[PDB]
Amino acid sequence: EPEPQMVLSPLTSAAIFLVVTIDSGGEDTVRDLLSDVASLERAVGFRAQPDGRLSCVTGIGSEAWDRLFSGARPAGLHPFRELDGPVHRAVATPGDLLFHIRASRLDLCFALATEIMGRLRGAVTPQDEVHGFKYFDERDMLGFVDGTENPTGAAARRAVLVGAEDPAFAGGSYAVVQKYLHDIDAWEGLSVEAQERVIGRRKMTDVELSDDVKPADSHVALTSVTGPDGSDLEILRDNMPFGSVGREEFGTYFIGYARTPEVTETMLERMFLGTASAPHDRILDFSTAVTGSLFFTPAADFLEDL
Amino acid sequence: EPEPQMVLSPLTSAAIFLVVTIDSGGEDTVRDLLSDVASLERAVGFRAQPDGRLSCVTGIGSEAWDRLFSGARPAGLHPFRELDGPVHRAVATPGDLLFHIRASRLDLCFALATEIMGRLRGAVTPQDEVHGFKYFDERDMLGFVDGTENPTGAAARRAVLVGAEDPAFAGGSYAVVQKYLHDIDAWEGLSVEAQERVIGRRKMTDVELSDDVKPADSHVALTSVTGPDGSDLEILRDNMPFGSVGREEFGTYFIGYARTPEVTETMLERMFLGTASAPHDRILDFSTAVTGSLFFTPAADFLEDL
Amino acid sequence: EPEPQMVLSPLTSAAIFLVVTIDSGGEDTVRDLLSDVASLERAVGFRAQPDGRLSCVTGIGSEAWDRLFSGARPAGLHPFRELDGPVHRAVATPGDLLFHIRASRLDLCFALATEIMGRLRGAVTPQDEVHGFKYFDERDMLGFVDGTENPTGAAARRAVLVGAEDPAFAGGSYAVVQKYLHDIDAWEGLSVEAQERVIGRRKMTDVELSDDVKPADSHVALTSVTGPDGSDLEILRDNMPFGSVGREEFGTYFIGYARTPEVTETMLERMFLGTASAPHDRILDFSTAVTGSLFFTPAADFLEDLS
Amino acid sequence: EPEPQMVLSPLTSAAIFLVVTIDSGGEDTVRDLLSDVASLERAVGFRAQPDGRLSCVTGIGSEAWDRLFSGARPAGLHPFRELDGPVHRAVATPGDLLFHIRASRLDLCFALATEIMGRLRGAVTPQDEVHGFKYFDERDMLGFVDGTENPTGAAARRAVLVGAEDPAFAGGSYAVVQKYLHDIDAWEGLSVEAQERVIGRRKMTDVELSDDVKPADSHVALTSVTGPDGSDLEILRDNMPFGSVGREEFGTYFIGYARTPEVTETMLERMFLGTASAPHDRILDFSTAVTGSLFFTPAADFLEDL
Amino acid sequence: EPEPQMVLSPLTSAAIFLVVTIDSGGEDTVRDLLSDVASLERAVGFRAQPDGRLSCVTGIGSEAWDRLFSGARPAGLHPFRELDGPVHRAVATPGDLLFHIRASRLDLCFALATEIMGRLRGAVTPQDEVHGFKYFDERDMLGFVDGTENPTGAAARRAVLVGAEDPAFAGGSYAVVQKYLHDIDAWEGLSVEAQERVIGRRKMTDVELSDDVKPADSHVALTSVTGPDGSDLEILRDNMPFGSVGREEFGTYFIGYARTPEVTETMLERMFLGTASAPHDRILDFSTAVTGSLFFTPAADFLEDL
Amino acid sequence: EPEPQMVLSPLTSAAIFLVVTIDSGGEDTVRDLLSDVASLERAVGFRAQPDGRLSCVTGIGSEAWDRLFSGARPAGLHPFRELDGPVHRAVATPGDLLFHIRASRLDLCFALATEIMGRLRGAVTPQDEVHGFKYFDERDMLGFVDGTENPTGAAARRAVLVGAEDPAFAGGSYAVVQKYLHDIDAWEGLSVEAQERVIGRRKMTDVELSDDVKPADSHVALTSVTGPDGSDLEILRDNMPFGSVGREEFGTYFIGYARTPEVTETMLERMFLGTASAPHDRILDFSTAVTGSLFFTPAADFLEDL
Ligand code: HEM
Ligand code: HEM
Ligand code: HEM
Ligand code: HEM
Repeated sequence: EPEPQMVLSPLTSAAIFLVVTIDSGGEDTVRDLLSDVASLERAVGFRAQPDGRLSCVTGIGSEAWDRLFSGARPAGLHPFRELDGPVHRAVATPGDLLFHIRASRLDLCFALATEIMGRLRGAVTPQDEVHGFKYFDERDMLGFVDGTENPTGAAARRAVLVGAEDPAFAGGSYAVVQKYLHDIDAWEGLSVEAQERVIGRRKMTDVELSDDVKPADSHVALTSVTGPDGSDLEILRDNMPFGSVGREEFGTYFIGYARTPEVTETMLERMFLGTASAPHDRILDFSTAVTGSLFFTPAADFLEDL
Repeated sequence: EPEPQMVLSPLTSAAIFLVVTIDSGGEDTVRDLLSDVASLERAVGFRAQPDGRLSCVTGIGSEAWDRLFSGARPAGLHPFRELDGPVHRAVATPGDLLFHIRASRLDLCFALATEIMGRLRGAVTPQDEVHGFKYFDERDMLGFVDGTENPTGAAARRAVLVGAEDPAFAGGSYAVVQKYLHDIDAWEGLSVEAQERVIGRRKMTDVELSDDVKPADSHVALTSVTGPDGSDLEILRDNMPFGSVGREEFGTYFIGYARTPEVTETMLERMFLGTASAPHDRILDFSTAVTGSLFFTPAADFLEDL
Repeated sequence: EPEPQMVLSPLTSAAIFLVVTIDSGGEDTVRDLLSDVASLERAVGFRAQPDGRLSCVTGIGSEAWDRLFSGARPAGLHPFRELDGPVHRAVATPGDLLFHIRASRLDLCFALATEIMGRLRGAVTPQDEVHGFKYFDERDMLGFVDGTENPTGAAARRAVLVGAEDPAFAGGSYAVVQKYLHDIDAWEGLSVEAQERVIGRRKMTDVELSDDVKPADSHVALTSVTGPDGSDLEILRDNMPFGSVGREEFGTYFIGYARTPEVTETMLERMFLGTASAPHDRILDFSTAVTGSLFFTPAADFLEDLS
Repeated sequence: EPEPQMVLSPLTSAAIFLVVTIDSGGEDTVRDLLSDVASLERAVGFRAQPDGRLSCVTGIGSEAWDRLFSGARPAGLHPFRELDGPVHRAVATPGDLLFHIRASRLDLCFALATEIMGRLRGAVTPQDEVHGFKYFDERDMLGFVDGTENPTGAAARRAVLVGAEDPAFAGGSYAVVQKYLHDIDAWEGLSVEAQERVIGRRKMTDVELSDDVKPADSHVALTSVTGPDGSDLEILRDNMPFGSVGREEFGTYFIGYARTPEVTETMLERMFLGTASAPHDRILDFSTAVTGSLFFTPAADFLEDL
Repeated sequence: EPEPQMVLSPLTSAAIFLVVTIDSGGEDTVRDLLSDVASLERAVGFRAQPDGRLSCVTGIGSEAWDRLFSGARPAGLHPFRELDGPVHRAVATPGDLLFHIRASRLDLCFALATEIMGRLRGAVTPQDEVHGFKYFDERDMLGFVDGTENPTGAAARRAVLVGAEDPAFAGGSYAVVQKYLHDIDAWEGLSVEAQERVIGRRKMTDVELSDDVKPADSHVALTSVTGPDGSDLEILRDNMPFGSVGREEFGTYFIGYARTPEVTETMLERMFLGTASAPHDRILDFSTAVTGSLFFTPAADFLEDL
Repeated sequence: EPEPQMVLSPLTSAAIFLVVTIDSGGEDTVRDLLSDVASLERAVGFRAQPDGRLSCVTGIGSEAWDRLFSGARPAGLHPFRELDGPVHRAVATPGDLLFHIRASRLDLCFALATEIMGRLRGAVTPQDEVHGFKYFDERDMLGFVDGTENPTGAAARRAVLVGAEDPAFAGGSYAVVQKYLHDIDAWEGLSVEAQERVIGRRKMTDVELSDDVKPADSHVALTSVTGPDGSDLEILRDNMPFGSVGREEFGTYFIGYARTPEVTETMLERMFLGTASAPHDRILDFSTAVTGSLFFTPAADFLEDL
C-alpha cells in the first residue's frame, strides 16, 4: 500500500548528488520543501516526459530526523560509522539532506536542483554537490563494468524496501553515500590481469572470475556476503563516475540502497577492516573515500503528508 | 584545398572548454601533442561513431604562437583586447591553448580531455575547465533560445573560414572565448516583457521583435553589425550554459569563430563601450565577464605537419 | 472483469477522437464491430508494435447503451449534463459511440479509424472527427504544459477504474469529452503574468503558483476538488491540441477518464457555474466549448463477450 | 552562386500545404512577409534543431508575380493549363501563394503556418490547406510505395534547380501542385495483380514490372518521358497522403519540382490526354483532380533581398 | 512466487536458436553451465543495458532430464511426438539442450552463444544453430505478419506459465521448436488472394478474414483450437525468419511456449494429420519441417539452485 | 562528373558479402542484372530509406571482365596474386562478381540479396556468402576497434576513387576481398599487453602505441606504407566480423577499396612476405586467409548504360 520513492528505477546517464546541512531555524523551510518536492519533480520532468526519466530521491540523515520530525525514529537510523582499518579509513562527513537526481540528460537534473536550492536559498548549506555521468558500457573510472550484479525485479524489492519489520515506515530505504577519489596513475601502472585480480571480474568480457582463481582480497569476493539463512545479502548500488580534468580529479560517487543499513555496514567493514583471509579490499589501494554519510529515504506518502 | 578543423559543426548537447597556459620548457611537449591531437580525437571518438559526434578544436593564443612556431604569424592574431567601459568591462585573462571538445555525450568529451591532459602532464598549467551542457530546448540560463541566427551552409564558411586574405593560413579561424556569470536573482525579478526588450527576441516563440519596437540598447540590436559595403557581419557562436547549484553559480561560456577578430572585437566594443544611441548592452546588466581570451584555430593540415 | 481498455496508457504524440451516432437499424453491425475492435487494433498496431504503441478506447453513450444492450445499466451513465452559467455554457452535443485512438504516429491512428469506419459504413453518422497532435513540451494551444498533475501508478488505477461499487462493470471508466475553441487573439493580448494568474502555474518552468498568491478563480484552483474525507478527487485527462490555420481555428479536445462521472461533473460545475469566491473559471474567458458528451468505456472482456 | 531554397530536401513524416490568394491592396503585407519567411522558419524550427528538420518553401503564381514584383519575369509562370481529356480533366484553381512546410512532427509545421497566417492576417484568403502524413513504408493511400524513383544527388540538382537558361532567377524551381481524391472502394474492388498492372510496379517488393509485361497505360509507363536527345526527363515529387475518416475523404497531395514547367506539363498531358497507345492514364480511373496550380519558388537570397 | 526465464519478453529483432546434445560424461559441465547461465547472460547483456534487451531461455529435453536431474520430472515432459500424416510428416530430431537467445542486436546474441559454447566445449555436440532476424514489419518469409495474435498481459502468463497443476515446477514452460524450409518460388507462383486464403489473413492490412469466407483448411482456421470448457487454447510463438541466398534456402524457425505441451501437440496434430473438414494445413504445402523437438524451461530459481 | 558507386558510404551495422562465378552462357543475364541493380537497390531500400542506409556495391573480376565487356579494360584489373610466404599464404579463389550490401538491418541486406540472386537464378554459381554483423563497440572478433584510421571526406575520395590516371573508368575503385578465420583459442592465451603489441594499438582506449616500444612486426606498423613522395598510402577498409558458434568458426571478412590495386597489393606483400626487419605480420599467426579476390567496382553510370 505505501508508495516507495523512485529508488528501484534503472540508473540513467546523468545524475546530481546534493548532500546538504540544515542551518539553525530552517526546519520549517525544509519541511515545506519536503512537502513540495514531489510536485517540483513532476513539474520539471513532465516537460520531457517521453524521454529523460527524471527522478529525485530524498533522504534525511539521523541528526536531522530528530530536528525535523517529532514522531518515532526509523529503526537502524544512526550517524554513519567511522571505520578506521590498519591502512585505510572511512570518514563520515556532515550531512542532513540527500537529493539524488537522475535523468538521461543533465539539463533536467540541473533544473530540478536549481528549483530545490532556490526553495532553500537561505535555510541550508551545500556540502557535496556532485555531477556524475555514465560511460560507453556503463563503466566506471577504473575501466570495469559497474553494477552488473544489481538485484532486479522482486529481488530488488525484497533487498531495498523496508517491509513489516518497521510497519510505520514501510516503503522506505536506507541509502549509504560515499565519495571516493581514485588514483588513476597507480591503477594504470598495473597490468590488465592485475586489475582483474584486484576487481575479481574480466575487464573486457565482464565475466566473473572462477571461484578457484578469484583472490580472497578482491573487491567482488569481499562484498559477497551471505547471511545466517544461507542467502546472499545484496544491495541496489548505483555508482556514478565524476571528476574534473583540469584539477586531475577522478572519482566515483557510490550510493547504496538497502532495506536495513546493517548489510551496507557489514560490506563496508569487510572492505575496510578486512576478514581473516584478507587484510582489506584491494580496490581501496587505489581509491580513497573522501566523504561518507548515511540517510533514510522515506516513502512518498510520508513526505507528502507534511 | 586546405582542410579546416571541425569549427563548422552542429551544436552538440555536451561540451568541454579547456584553456591552459604553457609553462617554461613545455613547448616541445605541446608540439608533440598538437602533432597527434587529431589521431587522439579519432581514437576516442570512433568507439561510438554513429550516435557520437566527438570533435576537438585546437587554438593557439598570441603569446604561445611566438614561442611555439618560428614562421610568420597569422594576420590579426593579437592578445585579447581589454575594454574598460563606463559601467561594465571585459577582463582579459591569461591563456595559451584552447581545446573546445563537443559531443552528444559528456563521456566522450571527458575521455578526450583526460587523454589530452595526460599527454600534457607537467607541460601546461590548467587555467579554466568548463563542462557545458545544453538544455532540452537549447535555451540559455536566461531562458532564451540561443544560436537561432547562426550562419549556416556556404554563408557559415564564408564568414568563419580564412580565405585568400591570408593564403599561408587558409582554412583557419579566430575564436574569441568569454565566460559570463549570470545574476539570475536580478534576472528573475524582471517581467517577461522586460526580458524580451532586453534581449530583443520573444521568449517563447523566439520570433524577433519588430524593428519599430526593438529597443536600441537590446542585445540583438547591438550585436547586429552592418559592414561598410552594406553587408551583414556574422560570426558563429557555440555558447553553452554551465554552473553548479551548490555555489549559486549560473553562467554561459561564449565562443565565437570568425575570419578575422575585427568582427568579434567590433561586436564586443558595441556591447561594452556602447553606441551613441545606447550607453551599453542591457544583457551586461545581468551578466559579468570573468574570463576573456582570443585564439587562432589553424587548419588540420597545419597541425598535422609538426 | 479486471481488463481495462488501456485507458491508463501514457499520452502519445498523435490521436484521433471519433464521436459518431448510430441511426435506426444499425444496432446489429455495431455489436459485430464491438467484438472485433480489439482484433482490428491489434492487427493494425502489430506492424509498428516495437514503438507504435497504438491503443483504441471504445465508449458507449447513455442512449446507445440501453439501445444496444439489454442488460443492467452501469451506475450513472446519464446523458451529459448541460451547464448554463451566468456567462458561459456547456453544450451537450449528440453522441453515441466514442473511439479514442492514440499512437506515436498519425498513420496508425488513421488506418485504425479507416478500418473501423469501413466496418461501420452505412450504420453510423460521424458527429465529430478530430486529429490531435502534441507540441514541444507537451504544450497546449495556450502555451502551458498540459497534464503535469495527472495521477500515475496505483493512484491513477484507483482514480479511473471502477471498483467494487459496480462489480458487474469492474474495470470500466467514465469518459467526459469536450471540444474547446480558443480565442488566441485575446489570449495573446494578455501579459505572461496575467496568463499565469489565469491558469495558476508559471508558464516557463511549469511550477505552480504559491497558495497565498494563486487567484481564487484560476483554472488550477477551481479544478482542485477536495473530497468529503479530505482526499482530493483526481481524474486522468489527455488534452490534445488541434486546429487549422486556414479557418483560423485553434482549440483543444479534452477527454477525462474517471472512476465515477460525479468527479468530472463537479469539476465542470465549479468551472462553469463557479463557487462563492469565484464567479467562473478564467480560462473559459478565452475558450468556448462547442461540443460535450459522456461515455462509458467497459472492460475489454465485456466488449469481447457481448451480452 | 545563388543559394537555392529548401526544395532539395528528403521526404519527411509531416507536411502542410497552404495555398492562398492575395487580396486587393495586400501586396505590401505579402512583400514584407516574404523577406521574413526565412527568419520565421529559422526561429520556429531551431527549437527542435537536432531532429525537427523544418523547411518551408515559398512559391508565387503568375498573377501574384505580376502584381508583386515589377522586375523581369521567369521564363515560366503561366497560369496552370487546364487539360480537357476525353474522360478525365485537370481543373485549374485560383492560387497566388504556396507555402510547403515539412517537419518530422506536425507541431512544427502548425506553428510555422500559424506564424505565417498571423503575419498575413487581413491580406490573403486561404484557398485550402492540407495536413499530410506518411504511412509505414513511405506508402501512399493506394497502398504502393511513393517516391521510389525520385532523383537524388547531383541528378536532382540538375533536374530541379534552374540553371543558366534563366540567369536572373538561378537557383529557383517550378512547382506544380495538384490535389487528388481517391476512390478507395473501386481501388479495393480490384485484385492485387490488377492494381499492380494499373500502377506498373509490384505492391509487395516494390520492384518495377518487367518492360515486356508492363501495360502501356500504366501510371509508371506514361510518366516515363524521354527527352529529345534520349536523356530521361525526371522531376522531384513529394506526394503526401491525406484525408478525413468521418467525411470518407481519402486523397493525395502531389507536388512536383522541376527546372522548367514543360516537363511536368508533358507528364500531365500524357496522363490526361493520353498517347497513341493509351487513351489516358489508368490511375486516373480511381483518382480525381480537384485542385491544380503552378508556382515559382525563387532562390532564398531573392526573397531575402526585398 | 518463482521467477520464470523471461519467456514473456517481447519479440526482438535478432535471435539465436542453439540445440545441442549432451555427450557421455558431460553432465557435470552441463550442470555448471545451467548454474552459471544467468550470471553469464547478466554479464554479457549489461554492457548495453537500455537497448539490447538480451534474454536467454534454457530448456532441457526429456532424454536429458533423467540424465542430469533426479527425484522428479515435469508432468508433460516427454520426447517429441512424430506425426506421420498422409502427405506431410513432422520429423523428430535429437535435442537435449535448447538455448533461445534474443536481443535487438545480433552481436549480443553471438557473444552470449560464444560464452555458452566455450563453457560447454568438449561436453556437447551442436546439433543445430540458427541465426534469425526480424523482417520488415515482423513479416515471415511468406510475407505475412507473424505473431499478431500472441497473448499478452495476464493472458500470456495463464497460457504459458505452469501454475498449481505442477507445484514442484511452477513458473516453467514447455517449448516446442521446429525448423521449416519454405518453397519460396512455389509460394510466389500463387496469387495474393490464394496466399491470403491459404493463410487466412489479409496480406497488407493483416485483418483476419471473415468467418464466412475463411477456408476450413487455412492455417489460422486450423491453429484456432477451442478448449473443452469453451475457452480458447493459446500459445506464445516467436517465429524467426532465417536462411541464406547462396544455397537458395529460406525458412522459419518456430518456437512455441505453453503451460502444457498438450495444446501444442493438438495444434500440430490438427495441422499435419488434419480434421474431418480439412485433410491438412495448406501452409504445409509450401513448408517442410526438417526439425522438431520438445523442451522444458524451468524457473530461474530451479536453474540457479544447482 | 562520373558518379561513384556508393563506395564512400559510412560503415553500417549489417552487411552481406556475395562472391559468385558466372556460368557459361550466363553473360546476358549478368548484364541485365548489372543494368537493373541500381533500380533493385532503390526499390528495396526506399521502404526504410529514412534510416535504412541500404547500399549495394558491385564489382567485376578480371576474368569476368573479358567476357562481359568487349571494350577497354581498367589498367589495374588483374587476377588476385597469390602470395607464398615462408609461413603464411594468401590463397586466390575463383570469383567473378562481388556484391557488397550494407545496411543498418540485416533485413534489407537479405531482401536485396534475395532479389539479386533471384534475377541471377540459373546463371551464376554462388562461391561464397557471408553475413557480417558489427559489434556494439565497433570491435572485431579479436576485441580491437576496427577502421579507426580510415580516411574520411576529401582524403578518402582522393585515396579510393580513380581519377585522371584512367579517364575512361573515372569514379571507379578496386576492391580486394579476403575471408579470414581466427584462432580464438590461441588468441585468448596471450596477455592483453601481448595482444596490444601484436596489433600495435591500445586495446582499451584504441590509442595508438608510441613510435618507440611499438613492435616492428605489429599489424599497424606493417600496414603503414609510405609513398615514394613522402605521402602515406591509404585505403578504405570495412572489416566485418562473422562466424557461427556451432562450428566454432570465428573470423573477419576484410574488404579494401583503393584507387589502384598497387597499394593493397603492397600492404598484403608486407603483411605476408614481410619486410627486412619483420618476417611477417604477427596478426597472421592467429588468422588464416581462406579466400582472396580482386574486383573492379565501376561508376554507377557505367553500369546503368548496359
Ligand atoms: C570506489 C569505490 C567502488 C568501485 C569503483 C566499485 C566498483 C565495483 C565493480 C567494478 C564491481 C564488479 C561489477 C559488478 O559486480 O557489477 C563491484 C561489485 C560490487 N560492489 Fe563495488 N565498487 C566500489 C565500492 C563499493 C562499496 C563501498 C560497496 C558496499 C558497501 C560495494 C558493493 C559491491 C557489491 C555488493 C558488488 C557485487 C558483488 C557480487 O556481485 O557478488 N562496492 N563494484
Ligand atoms: C478548456 C481548456 C482547458 C485547458 C487549456 C486546460 C489545461 C490545463 C492546464 C495547463 C493545467 C495545469 C497544468 C497541469 O495540471 O497539467 C490544467 C489543470 C487541470 N485541469 Fe485543465 N484544461 C482545460 C479544461 C479542463 C476541464 C474541462 C477540466 C475538467 C472537467 C479540467 C481539469 C483539470 C484538472 C483536474 C487539473 C489538475 C489541477 C491540479 O491537479 O491542481 N481542465 N489544465
Ligand atoms: C494522382 C495520384 C498519384 C499517385 C497515387 C502516384 C503515385 C506513384 C507511384 C506509387 C509511383 C511508382 C513508385 C515510384 O515511382 O516512386 C509513381 C511514379 C511516378 N509518378 Fe506518380 N502518382 C500520382 C500522380 C502523378 C502525377 C500527377 C505525376 C506528374 C505530373 C506523377 C509523376 C510520376 C513519375 C515521374 C513517376 C516515376 C516514373 C518512373 O519511375 O519512370 N505522378 N507515382
Ligand atoms: C586479417 C585480419 C585483420 C584484422 C583483425 C585487422 C584489424 C585491424 C586493426 C584492429 C587495426 C588498428 C585499428 C584501426 O586501424 O582501425 C588495423 C589497421 C590497419 N589494417 Fe587491418 N586487419 C586485418 C587485416 C588487414 C589486411 C589484410 C590489410 C591490408 C591488405 C589491413 C590493412 C590495415 C590498414 C591500412 C590499417 C591502418 C593502420 C594505420 O593507418 O596506421 N588489415 N587493422
